[PDB]
Amino acid sequence: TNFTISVTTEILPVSMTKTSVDCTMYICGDSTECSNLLLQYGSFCTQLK
Amino acid sequence: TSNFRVQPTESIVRFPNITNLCPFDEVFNATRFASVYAWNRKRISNCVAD
Repeated sequence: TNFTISVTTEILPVSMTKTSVDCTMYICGDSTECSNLLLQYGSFCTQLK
Repeated sequence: TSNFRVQPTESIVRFPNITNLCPFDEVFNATRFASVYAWNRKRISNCVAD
């Protein structure tokens, strides 16, 4: 015989902060030997990027 | 396409003072020295060498 109007909340996530990691900086920076050792691994950095 | 990394233009180094003044002039310049059979053993420690 009677009706009650009530409101409910519902929170859904949408998107997170976009991340871009610096690959050769994070592996080891400021070294020519690092470049010579990372360029012979094929593609383990471009795929991640 | 790449990353922008500015490189340092030069490199500096810092270190503590050369303390305790390691005695090298008393051994290398002495008025009297010992004998070849009775040589005196001198040890320098607890000081950074120059």
